[PDB]
Amino acid sequence: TKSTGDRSRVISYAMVGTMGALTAAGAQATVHDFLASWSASADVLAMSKAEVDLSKIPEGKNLVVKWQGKPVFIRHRTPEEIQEANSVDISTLRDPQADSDRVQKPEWLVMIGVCTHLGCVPIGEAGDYGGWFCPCHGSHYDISGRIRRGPAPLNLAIPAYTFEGSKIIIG
Amino acid sequence: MKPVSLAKYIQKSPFLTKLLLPISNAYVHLSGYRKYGLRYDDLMLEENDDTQKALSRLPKMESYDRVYRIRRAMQLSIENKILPKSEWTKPEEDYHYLRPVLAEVIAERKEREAFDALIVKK
Amino acid sequence: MASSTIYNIFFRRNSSFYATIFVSAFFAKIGFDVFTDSVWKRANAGLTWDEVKPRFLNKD
Amino acid sequence: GGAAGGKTYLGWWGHLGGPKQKGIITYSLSPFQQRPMAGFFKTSTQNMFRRVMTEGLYVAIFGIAYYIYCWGKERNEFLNSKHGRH
Amino acid sequence: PLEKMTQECMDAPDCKEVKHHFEECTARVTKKVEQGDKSEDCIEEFFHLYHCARDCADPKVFKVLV
Amino acid sequence: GTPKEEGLHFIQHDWPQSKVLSGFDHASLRRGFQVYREVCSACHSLNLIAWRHLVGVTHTADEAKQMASEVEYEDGPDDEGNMFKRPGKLSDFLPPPYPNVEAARASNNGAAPPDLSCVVRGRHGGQDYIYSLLTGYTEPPAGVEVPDGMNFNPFFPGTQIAMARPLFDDAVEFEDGTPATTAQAAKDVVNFLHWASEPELDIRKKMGFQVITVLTILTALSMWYKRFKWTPIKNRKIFYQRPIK
Amino acid sequence: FLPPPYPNVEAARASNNGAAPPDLSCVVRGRHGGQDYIYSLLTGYTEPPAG
Amino acid sequence: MKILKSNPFLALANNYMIDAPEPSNISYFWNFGSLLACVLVIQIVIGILLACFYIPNMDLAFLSVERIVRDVNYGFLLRAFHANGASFFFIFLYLHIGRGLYYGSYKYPRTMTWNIGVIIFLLTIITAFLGYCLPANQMSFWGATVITNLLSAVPFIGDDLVHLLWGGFSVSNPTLNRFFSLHYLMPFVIAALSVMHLIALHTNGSSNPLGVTANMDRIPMNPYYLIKDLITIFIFLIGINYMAFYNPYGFMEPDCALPADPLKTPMSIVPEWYLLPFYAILRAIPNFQLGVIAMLLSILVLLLLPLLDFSAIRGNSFNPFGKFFFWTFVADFVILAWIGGSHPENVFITIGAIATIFYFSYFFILIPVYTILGNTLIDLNLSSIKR
Amino acid sequence: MAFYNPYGFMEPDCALPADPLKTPMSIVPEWYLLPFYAILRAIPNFQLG
Amino acid sequence: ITNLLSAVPFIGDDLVHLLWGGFSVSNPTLNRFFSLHYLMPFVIAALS
Amino acid sequence: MKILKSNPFLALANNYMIDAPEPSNISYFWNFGSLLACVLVIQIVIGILLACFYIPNMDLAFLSVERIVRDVNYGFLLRAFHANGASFFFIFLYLHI
Ligand SMILES: CCCCCCCCCCCCCCCC(=O)OC[C@H](COP(=O)([O-])OCC[N+](C)(C)C)OC(=O)CCCCCCCCCCCCCCC
Ligand SMILES: CCCCCCCCCCCCCCCC(=O)OC[C@H](COP(=O)([O-])OCC[N+](C)(C)C)OC(=O)CCCCCCCCCCCCCCC
Ligand SMILES: CCCCCCCCCCCCCCCC(=O)OC[C@H](COP(=O)(O)OCCN)OC(=O)CCCCCCCCCCCCCCC
Ligand code: HEM
Ligand code: HEM
Ligand code: HEM
Ligand code: HEM
Ligand code: FES
Repeated sequence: TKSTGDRSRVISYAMVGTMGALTAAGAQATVHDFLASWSASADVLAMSKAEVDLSKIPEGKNLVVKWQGKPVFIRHRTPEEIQEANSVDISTLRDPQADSDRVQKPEWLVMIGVCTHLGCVPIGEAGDYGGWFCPCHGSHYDISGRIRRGPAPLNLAIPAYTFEGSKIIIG
Repeated sequence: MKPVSLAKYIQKSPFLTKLLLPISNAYVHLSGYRKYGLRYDDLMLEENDDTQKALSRLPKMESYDRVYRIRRAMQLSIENKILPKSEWTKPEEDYHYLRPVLAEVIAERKEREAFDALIVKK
Repeated sequence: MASSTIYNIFFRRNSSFYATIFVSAFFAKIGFDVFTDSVWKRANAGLTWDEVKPRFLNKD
Repeated sequence: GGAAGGKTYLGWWGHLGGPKQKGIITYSLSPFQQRPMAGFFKTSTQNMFRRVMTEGLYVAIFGIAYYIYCWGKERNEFLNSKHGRH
Repeated sequence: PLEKMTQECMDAPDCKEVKHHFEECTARVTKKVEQGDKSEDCIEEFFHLYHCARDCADPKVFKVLV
Repeated sequence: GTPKEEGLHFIQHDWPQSKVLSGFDHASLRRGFQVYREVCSACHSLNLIAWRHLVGVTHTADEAKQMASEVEYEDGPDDEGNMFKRPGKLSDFLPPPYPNVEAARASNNGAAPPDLSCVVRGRHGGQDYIYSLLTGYTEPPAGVEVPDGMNFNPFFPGTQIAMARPLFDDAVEFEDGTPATTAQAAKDVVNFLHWASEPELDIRKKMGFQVITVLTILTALSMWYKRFKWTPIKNRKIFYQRPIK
Repeated sequence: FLPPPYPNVEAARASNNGAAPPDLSCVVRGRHGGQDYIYSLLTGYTEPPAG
Repeated sequence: MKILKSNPFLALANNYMIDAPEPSNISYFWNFGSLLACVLVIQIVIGILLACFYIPNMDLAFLSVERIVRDVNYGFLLRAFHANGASFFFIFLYLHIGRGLYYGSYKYPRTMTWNIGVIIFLLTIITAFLGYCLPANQMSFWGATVITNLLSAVPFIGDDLVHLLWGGFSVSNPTLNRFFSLHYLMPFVIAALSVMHLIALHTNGSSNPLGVTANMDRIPMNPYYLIKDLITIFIFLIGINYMAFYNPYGFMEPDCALPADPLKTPMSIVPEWYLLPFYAILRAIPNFQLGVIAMLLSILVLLLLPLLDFSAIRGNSFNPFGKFFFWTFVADFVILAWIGGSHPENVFITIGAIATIFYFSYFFILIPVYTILGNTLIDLNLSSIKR
Repeated sequence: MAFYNPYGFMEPDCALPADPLKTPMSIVPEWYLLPFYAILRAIPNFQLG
Repeated sequence: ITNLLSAVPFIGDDLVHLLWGGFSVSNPTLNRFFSLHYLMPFVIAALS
Repeated sequence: MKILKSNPFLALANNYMIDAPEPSNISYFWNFGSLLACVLVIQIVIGILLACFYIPNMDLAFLSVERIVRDVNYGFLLRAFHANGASFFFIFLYLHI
């Protein structure tokens, strides 16, 4: 060693430590990149979203669009349906939900349009309560979208849509 | 089975021996086990009963010298070097220190290889 | 001081050794990322989409 | 414990199956005292030079293989031409 | 751009012998096909001459195609 | 066999993607995409490149969406069955020009225009062969003839290709104002096709450099440590004291 | 295969109000009772009771 | 007694990886087994990952592979690593076989290890074919059609076996389903046979370049040979990463990026490069049954080696004739591969026939003759030295 | 069991194609995992279950 | 059953999406399940 | 020495199947380990064949199973045997536990 002790030991341990540090740095990237292939691919991501242009639906009209296989209706409620929908007592519903918090904008009502009882396509602008009506099992959904009578257990589902000007993105 | 070298057949004719001596000298120089100091008889395989028995009938000094030779050869082969030109195995020390014992053991084994096959011709 | 303190702190117990290894790896990843990003950016001069945007986009 | 196995040639430490040794002395040094990469370039260069000199011709004469490759390729290309079908 | 340079190296002094061979062929083949025979062509000589011309022309015009 | 039935060897070029550290020249990519759309999309098909594959490479999101909104696609059943049409979206593939192989064969004599998604990687020569093919339509030599509908191209195997000369002078007007000739357009479209073959070149070449550097450093350190640890064996001394009886 | 009366499920839904005639290939094995349930359903149409 | 020598599983690990006597002068050519194990592990993991995105059918396999390439997150790494590792596997296998052949490791007491290795080689060759036939490109379709038709050479039940393997009358959905199902199973059998390989080897230990007994000098494997293999591992990694990140389709022919058209016959129907010499041997013989017989024998002849070496020495370190003839055979093997790769033209037929003749002569005529000659020359010179 | 009653261990709601809108009356796993499902539904809380 | 992974405090509701390979039970889920079901019995045999 | 006690593979087989000291009064409830092993072997062998006709895709998985059941030669045997063996595995597992 041509020198004193306690010096080559430090050098060798430093080389080993650099070895280990670089090996761990490589292994982390290897594992993360080779396991990230299990996440959502581009093809699946491209189908995730859905766009609806609300400018083509005037007040008191319905547009049916597709979103992940579940149709979702939009309705531009006039202040009338807004005010009777807010008038109903929450606790009197079969499934108690309000309406002020049920829609981000009270002039726009967007719900997932499948029968909550056995998964059928209801007909809108009908029923005893003036909303969506399911002739598959003879049940009626109110104008606000909730269930009033019939074999449907719970209310209609609400999508996680976001508003951007005149275009709404569903997803 | 076993090596079938036919040098005995060649040695019957002195013409062939005289012709082939330089070729044999060149071949033994080319094989190059002397560069490690080994004898030719250290390279034969020892994994059967005959050789393992023969190695137990060697004089003690011969066994110790063989052990030293093999250890030195291995230590040389570890670091990829050879002995200098003055320590190479001379032809005088390259004799057969294992062939007679192995031949005796093989003869004893062959001796028994006959009584079992014995038949009565009547 | 000298080289004894370095051994005493880092390479004395196994636990400190492993902790130093892991922290050094964590910082070395970022260092190599920065170095390769700089090298790649200086390698491609004038032939990237963000560089060539003002030759196509603005004249619409 | 388990069973008496067959006849092998390794054993383990202590009973390695080798011959009886006598009068052998071995020295060494601690790896933390010796300087690594000492006598490396000289020894490696000498060993490589010796290896090239001695086992060189056993490999060099890959020599006729390249020539037969080149001749075969050239002749095959020549025979697939206008003057090769005459 | 490329066709012009190809035509220049078609007659530049670096492919003169292959150009001469191509001309000799074309003369012979035109005469033979005029007589009536239809069993000879020199796509091979055209191949050689075209490769020479392209070797000349392509790199010296690919550096301007920006 | 005979070179007439094998095709003349292609011409070697130099491209930005050939360098060890360089990637892609994106202006040439946009020019090649324009040339393909306006001269090639009539007969060939590229049904493996989506509209979303272009945003960030040769177009932005708004430009890609506006371009894709022009074309029309079929959009499944609705209510009482039926098959309606819809404007294009940002997740649809490029529209093929022909419905099936039979229609494509019928339209262009009896030849089927091959799909161009992976034609650069599927040809012996790469970009060079395609570029030499597009700019190799010469007058037939002496002694050879061409049947009706067949064209002469030495680079094509057999020197007979059933594709009339696709590119001509000033066929397209590039946005940047480059003088569009046959050679420049051919080079740009070859670059675009090569991008379409392997669209991940930039990222792959970027990570390869860092991986190689780290591996080199680790290899050097490993060699040094191996040299260090094996010292007490490579430097032994053996002495034989002869056992005198 | 035997011809399906409708080209897709949506046409079937449109024709028969809002219902959807289930496929009969594997219905017997997929109902709680099988043959007995199917036969009883076929032969069990009666006028409703009062109320 | 320490824990590592007491607990069963830890003792199993220790007896094979930590405490195991080894020859003290084994060169760098003894590391290829660890490289083979690492490559096999990489292949198993990568194949398991790739099986989560592949649909085995005629009309969906190629599209699934393309979707893997350009849509799945980091799919290009997966596919390139699988292909390049499968290519490197045969390189390391050939190097392992060459190491075993040069130093005469087939001799006793390691014959069982040699036979197990030969069986593993055959299994690996079979596994490679099914693996490459999956993407259903042009060469995969046509090469599978050509190769699976070789089963008709057996007398009796000739075309019946071909129909049973095809699951129909031509390469279609069922045969791809069969091939995908079988390609998953074979690597596990290969791993089990590798475990058997190691357990058969461990009973007697490794050899050394010198060729003499190594019982006098031994060192444990734990500190020394666990660090001599790291260099080879890192070198292999640096070799494979360059291919995966700068030339992924390196060993890959141009005709392997097109859909399988069953109407256009390609100009050349060739398998992957690592199977080329056996294809050349098969194509050399004009007869049909003789062709498949010779192709099988070209790999089955490695079992006849132990009873063909009449040499008192064990290896080629001290065998002047062996060193020459080994490299001659290697050159002949390379020539065979080159001939098999190219077209079956005029002169190439003669060259391939001559190369095949030499390949089958080397194993059957040259070895005994030169071993006997070396033994005779050495014995004569030693006998004629005292007088 | 395989020659005289193959679907004898099988619930009747398994001979129908999966309709992602048809909600079944009862959602249960196979019989050999039933006790753990019973244990899971007992606890009113979610994570505790 | 797959929704039970949401009980994890921090990375909950993300492991579920990673396992699903999307937003609901679709083609990638079936592919992954087939591959894992093929793989696991050999591990079980080794454990036995 | 006997060959079964000498060859390493035959020694491994012998030490676990041929000559293994066992208690002399174990009842019939100690017979379920072999049953479990045989059931597992049957499951693996049958599943290898079952994987030869299955297409792993949500849109096309049920029709593949139906084709296995009613179109392949003796496919119903394969399907029923796989399902019923998977069921019997848990019965024998519970008995073992
Ligand atoms: C399944 C879990 C994997 C397994 C993940 C964990 C296992 C790591 C794999 C390598 C294991 C190497 C074991 C070597 C024996 C050992 O543990 O000793 C610790 C050595 C230093 O030991 P030393 O040389 O004797 O000095 C110590 C001096 N004292 C403190 C005692 C006074 O210090 C070291 O050995 C540091 C080695 C590098 C540690 C950094 C992590 C890098 C490995 C993880 C990332 C790569 C994973 C690759 C997997 C193929
Ligand atoms: C996550 C992947 C890696 C996960 C971690 C991977 C590494 C796991 C530990 C390494 C492998 C297990 C150790 C094997 C050797 C061993 O048994 O050491 C135990 C020693 C005593 O062993 P001994 O030297 O033989 O002395 C006892 C001899 N008597 C007195 C009994 C006769 O007793 C001791 O002093 C230490 C006992 C510790 C036993 C293991 C505890 C489990 C590890 C806890 C986590 C450690 C921190 C991990 C940080 C990364
Ligand atoms: C657990 C077992 C495997 C791990 C241990 C293997 C040994 C690793 C040794 C060091 C090699 C990597 C050093 C470079 C690190 C780096 O820089 O990678 C950088 C790149 C990504 O860069 P980025 O996205 O972070 O850029 C950030 C942008 N700003 O990653 C990669 O190229 C992928 C990893 C490839 C490395 C080859 C690994 C070969 C092992 C077999 C394949 C894996 C088997 C399956 C594993 C589940
Ligand atoms: C020694 C082991 C193995 C070898 C030699 C091997 C070899 C190959 C080869 C050569 C290919 C062709 C790839 C291409 O041409 O692009 C391939 C493809 C494939 N292999 Fe393997 N493989 C092995 C292990 C495995 C394992 C264990 C699995 C599954 C668990 C697997 C699954 C696949 C799949 C799904 C493909 C098709 C994907 C593709 O071709 O891109 N392989 N294999
Ligand atoms: C996956 C495949 C393989 C694995 C995992 C494997 C494993 C190993 C390992 C680690 C060694 C020790 C290194 C050595 O001695 O060279 C070894 C030795 C050996 N292998 Fe392999 N091997 C494989 C393939 C083969 C093949 C294909 C053959 C022969 C055709 C073979 C024949 C041998 C022989 C004869 C030895 C003993 C060499 C000696 O002791 O000198 N192996 N095997
Ligand atoms: C699943 C839960 C399991 C548990 C808790 C378990 C535990 C045990 C225990 C404690 C014993 C020793 C009993 C005694 O000596 O009195 C035993 C024996 C045995 N086990 Fe298991 N084991 C299980 C599964 C398996 C499996 C899956 C296999 C084979 C595939 C297996 C094969 C065996 C065998 C062959 C024996 C010895 C013979 C016998 O007891 O029948 N066991 N097991
Ligand atoms: C190599 C081993 C195995 C393979 C390749 C395999 C493969 C398969 C395949 C392809 C299916 C689909 C059945 C269909 O399409 O109709 C299936 C179903 C099934 N497997 Fe396996 N399996 C294996 C082992 C096992 C094991 C060890 C178990 C349980 C311990 C098991 C339990 C089941 C069950 C419960 C089903 C569903 C039953 C049904 O489809 O009716 N399998 N398996
Ligand atoms: S969908 Fe069931 S009654 Fe409305």
